[PDB]
Amino acid sequence: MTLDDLAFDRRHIWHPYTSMTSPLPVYPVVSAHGCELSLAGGEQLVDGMSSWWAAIHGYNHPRLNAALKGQIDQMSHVMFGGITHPPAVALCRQLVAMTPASLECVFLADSGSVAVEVAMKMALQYWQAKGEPRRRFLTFRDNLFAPAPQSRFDGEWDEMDMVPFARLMAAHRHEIAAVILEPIVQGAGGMRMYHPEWLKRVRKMCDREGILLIADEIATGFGRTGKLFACEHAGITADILCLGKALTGGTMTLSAAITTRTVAETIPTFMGNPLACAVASESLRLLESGEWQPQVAAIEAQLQAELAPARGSALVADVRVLGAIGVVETRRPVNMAALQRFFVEQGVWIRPFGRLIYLMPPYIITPEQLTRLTRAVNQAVQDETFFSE
Amino acid sequence: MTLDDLAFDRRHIWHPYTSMTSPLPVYPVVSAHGCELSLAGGEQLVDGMSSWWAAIHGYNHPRLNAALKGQIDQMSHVMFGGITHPPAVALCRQLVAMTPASLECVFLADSGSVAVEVAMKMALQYWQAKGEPRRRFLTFRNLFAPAPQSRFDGEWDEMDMVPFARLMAAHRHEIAAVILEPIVQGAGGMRMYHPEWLKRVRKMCDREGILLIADEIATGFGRTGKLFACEHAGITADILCLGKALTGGTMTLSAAITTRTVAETISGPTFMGNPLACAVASESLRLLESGEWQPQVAAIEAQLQAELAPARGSALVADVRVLGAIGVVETRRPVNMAALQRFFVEQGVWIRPFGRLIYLMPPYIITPEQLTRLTRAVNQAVQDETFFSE
Ligand code: NA
Ligand code: NA
Repeated sequence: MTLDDLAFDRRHIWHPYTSMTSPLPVYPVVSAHGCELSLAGGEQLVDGMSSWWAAIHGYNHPRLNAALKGQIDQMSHVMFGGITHPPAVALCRQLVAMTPASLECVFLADSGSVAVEVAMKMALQYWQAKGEPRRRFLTFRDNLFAPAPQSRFDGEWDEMDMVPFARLMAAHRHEIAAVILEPIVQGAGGMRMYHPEWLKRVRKMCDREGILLIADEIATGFGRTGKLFACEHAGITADILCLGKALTGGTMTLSAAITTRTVAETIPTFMGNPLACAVASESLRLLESGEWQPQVAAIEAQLQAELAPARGSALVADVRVLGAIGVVETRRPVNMAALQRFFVEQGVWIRPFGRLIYLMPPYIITPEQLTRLTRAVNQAVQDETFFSE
Repeated sequence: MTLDDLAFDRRHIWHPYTSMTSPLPVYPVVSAHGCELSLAGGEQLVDGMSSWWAAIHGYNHPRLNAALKGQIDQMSHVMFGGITHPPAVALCRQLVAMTPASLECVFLADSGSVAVEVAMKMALQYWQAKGEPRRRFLTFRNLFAPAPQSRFDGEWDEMDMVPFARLMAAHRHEIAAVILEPIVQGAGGMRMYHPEWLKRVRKMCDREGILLIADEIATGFGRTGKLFACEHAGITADILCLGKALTGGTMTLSAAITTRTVAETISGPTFMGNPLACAVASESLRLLESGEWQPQVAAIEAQLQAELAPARGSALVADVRVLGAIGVVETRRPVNMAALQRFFVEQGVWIRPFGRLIYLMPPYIITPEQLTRLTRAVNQAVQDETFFSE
């Protein structure tokens, strides 16, 4: 990477959540290995982000690499219209086998958002097919927005938390096609965390009304909260389960909606992409050993222990840990340039956002690597200069 | 592929535009090379579909393979938030250089539909920032203008634009953008519109300050005989959407490219900027830099025109329309999908019809003899009433 390359990127390449008139500095990553990113200048960074959830096996994994290369040798891609192929069948067999018995029909898609859109369309066609059309969705913050439950996710449950959902349900039961939620951890909602009893109660209220439950586990799935699927924290199963990110080991995009036979019965170039299916199958094979379970429990326990002192910082509003996820929510938004520089100069890759400094490291991270991550977070939230007003 | 694999696919795996209670038969493909697909039984099929547009360089292409493997050796993926990397820069350099000078800010995305959604969100934020929030889009069949009736390759009747001009003027303060596919409607029944229509849209958008979004996810990268189909009208969009043939049909990636004025007025996504997809897209574009796609596509077009022309004489054919490496036979009655698909496979060709459409969009590397197999099969098909419902 050259100085001109960085000028070109700055002037011509959009990055997430940044402007093009006043972009923030970006760091040139040229390669990656293990739990580390290699900068163009040669600096190594301990990754604390898993490239946002997905890179649970780390970077440059030999088995993911070999799966990709082996599929390339046969075919990178063929259309799925009127055609099926070994990678799609192998992947769907794994997805059906590893999910609860009732989840058995797989709709492959490119991206997480498309799999959620597909789930919602399934819910629309379900009710249309049943002679009872329903067009509204209920989600948590003409759609219906219920507030988040207040009870601390790892503490005691107050039944009063369900009143706004219950009253919305009582008022609109017959118009609601589906409830859509992320189980426990709100990867799309400020990394907030909800009590599992809330999820248990939503499932029961849906059961009572015949309403479909759509679980978005694109962020939570595949072991990240300490359960293979985060729905397990409440003991419930969704009618439609949406999956992605760690599905491919974070090598390339792929997603899936898995539903029941009752939904499926009552019911374009890259759909089923062989290359992505082959690497996702290898990513799932890595999970089959069960090693992710003591890995994530060890990460969870270290995160609890090394982030607990952040609760003592006047700038910290909350610390919340679940599985291989540690969130420090601050009282004031971060100074993005200054704080990101500090992290890189400390040899760690941690990408904060607004009032959030959070860790979601790859499952293969070492204790010492993780301590580097939590050390930097604790140092950050003790200094005002890393925070605007 | 085993019988149990087929039974598992049928019972548990959705395919595009098919039911789950009564799926049509699907054919097991296990590998692909050149311009051919290899079925589990060893049969080779000549591909006429490019896996829907994108596989313009054919299958198992050595340069595309080496690009992918070379990137895997460095990294398959890293996030794009706070980070840039050599593959994203190399691809965006190519996309900026190969497009008109006004198109210079690249937003990379996962899939075709996301690039269009990003373009529309750009248009919304463009007007929101100018204190003039506009929320509606005008497309051709939201405001829907009648598709222009002038035959795409024939004479122009400017009366085609009167309904559009009426709608645009009546709603000029609600319209954030016109969205269209240039000439060929890959998402509109493979219909084809006159370039003068596209020229007039651009000029009307200019007078009103309305953004023009060109979806070239299907038409882009030489398919219509021009590098971008906008060239048939001599116009440039405010936002250009690209995908499919971007990666050589190896894996999904898309982009929305806009002007500096759009980008300035405006001013996590795990897989945005994916190094692996950018690396193979760069090599796909490198393959086009020789310009060899031009006479390849011109030869395909002339062979399509000649070998599809007799189908116009078939009582079952309403229209034949050919542009670049696209040949469309629109029938008067919809096809019997199972029986017609079996006939194509038995003939050794992969042609995937839909409703009243039997169409060809072969890889650019297809030989004359391979392509004649495709056109002969189509001509045989539309002379036989057995392949059509009522
Ligand atoms: Na299952
Ligand atoms: Na350009």
